[PDB]
Amino acid sequence: KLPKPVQDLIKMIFDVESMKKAMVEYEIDLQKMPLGKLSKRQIQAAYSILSEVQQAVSQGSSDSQILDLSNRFYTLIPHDFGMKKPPLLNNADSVQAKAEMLDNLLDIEVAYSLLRGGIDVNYEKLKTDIKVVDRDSEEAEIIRKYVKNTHATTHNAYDLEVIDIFKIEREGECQRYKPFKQLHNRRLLWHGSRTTNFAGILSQGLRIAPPEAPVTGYMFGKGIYFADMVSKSANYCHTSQGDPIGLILLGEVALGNMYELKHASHISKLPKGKHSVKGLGKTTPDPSANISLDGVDVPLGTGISSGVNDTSLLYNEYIVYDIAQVNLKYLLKLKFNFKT
Ligand SMILES: Nc1ncnc2c1ncn2[C@@H]1O[C@H](C(=O)N2CCN(CC(=O)Nc3cccc4c3CNC4=O)CC2)[C@@H](O)[C@H]1O
Repeated sequence: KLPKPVQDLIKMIFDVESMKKAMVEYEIDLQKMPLGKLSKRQIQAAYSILSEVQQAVSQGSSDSQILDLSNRFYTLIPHDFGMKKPPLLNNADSVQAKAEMLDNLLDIEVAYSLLRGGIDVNYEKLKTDIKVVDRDSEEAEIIRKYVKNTHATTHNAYDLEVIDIFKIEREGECQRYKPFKQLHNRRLLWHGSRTTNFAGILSQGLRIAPPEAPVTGYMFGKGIYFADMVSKSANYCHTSQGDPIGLILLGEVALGNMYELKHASHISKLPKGKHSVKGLGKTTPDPSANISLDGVDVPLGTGISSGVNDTSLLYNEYIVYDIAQVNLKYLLKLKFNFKT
């Protein structure tokens, strides 16, 4: 007895088929490790074979001091590689590659455990008010301008079809955000992820990567990363020609004074007076077209060449370092219409 597109959403984020599909594309042995035998008791433990492992990658531990450490990782998380010896986590892009797997397995466990514990019944245990914003409304027009308007010419392999668009109120997130409601420079920015992660995201909110996690992949370290150009967030949906429908969040992120870095720092504590970091993009929406909804700075002009050059990022990245600085306002269901 729920609205149609929300009933479809709840199925899409709790679909066990979509999880098992992700575990053989990650090359996990589903005979040696089903969804059931996954526990959080093995999660930080999997990071334990990464925190005390990457700590042996930058000197190169030598299989006197690696083989054993790489060995105990396959005691908790087995992997099947056809008829070839198991990849050794001694090189650069392996201990990191396996870190993106857990980031998923983490919320892959959250999804199943919420689905197994206790479709209205599963919605109940997202502790979140999901309403349908209707196509024709202004509500639904400003969201669409933004999606149409802040598409990138680098990120144009696919066109961006907007299916149906929701309005999200997570339990507690209001109270939690109250402090930062009063902080200047609040922007409704984009945050895309794997559909499987949205079990976790809606139940727990956006979390900062745990401390055990591998160093890099985090350009500015362990924060909650946003962007103004939809395509760039759209990208972390990792939606494929196989399943072309993705989910992307709009959020209110209270940024106050942004620490404006044109270059990667593993920021491990902001420099007192700064409440966010802003990676400075080359491209940016005309800061003239930047609309205001409720004291929030909806940045939805189009790509202008802000000749800011001493930089690495083609488009801006917004990072906060406190989970309380975010207040998720919508969840977007959009189709990736690909072109090769
Ligand atoms: N409750 C939670 N518990 C664990 N992981 C959670 C979580 N809520 C979200 N996550 C998910 O974990 C992942 C994570 O933190 N990551 C992976 C991505 N990585 C780099 C990063 O943030 N880059 C980056 C940069 C710019 C925009 C965007 C991103 C990611 N998404 C975007 O829209 C930072 C660490 C991510 O996929 C997120 O969606």
